[PDB]
Amino acid sequence: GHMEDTYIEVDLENQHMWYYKDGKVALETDIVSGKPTTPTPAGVFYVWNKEEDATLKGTNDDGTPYESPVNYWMPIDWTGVGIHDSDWQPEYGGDLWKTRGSHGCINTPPSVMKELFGMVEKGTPVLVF
Ligand SMILES: *C(=O)[C@@H]([C@@H]1NC(C(=O)O)=C(S[C@@H]2CN[C@H](C(=O)Nc3cccc(C(=O)O)c3)C2)[C@@H]1C)[C@@H](C)O
Repeated sequence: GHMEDTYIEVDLENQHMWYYKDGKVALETDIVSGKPTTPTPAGVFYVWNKEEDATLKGTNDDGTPYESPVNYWMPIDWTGVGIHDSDWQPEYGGDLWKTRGSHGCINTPPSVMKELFGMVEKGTPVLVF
């Protein structure tokens, strides 16, 4: 269980992302989670911050630091993951995460994770599964 019924939610299996307001969604979007080599965990993560013109930095699973200046970012925790809008990725659908192999988190459409930033609040829960 997480909070009142509001949260970001994803389904990697089904490569689809959501926002949830009212236990129902605010967002419905198609995504791509992280690559098979370094899979996404799915379960319960947390947007304790929603972002605008964020930058997805860090280090690759290889030890190769990176950046991805994102329009909208939810730096979620304890899992490494992070849901975000992805203007750089033109695909979302059936399993891209394996073929396109994008890092470890969920690559959400630029149009939706904005909405998100607009509905989710610092403290909203994040899910992928
Ligand atoms: C979505 O993919 C999201 C982030 N991508 C990555 C990623 O690893 O590329 C993660 S996991 C996160 C990345 N930064 C940490 C990490 O792996 N550090 C690391 C890894 C290997 C070696 C070193 C080192 O030598 O210091 C460090 C964990 C995350 C889902 C957004 C932000 O792009």
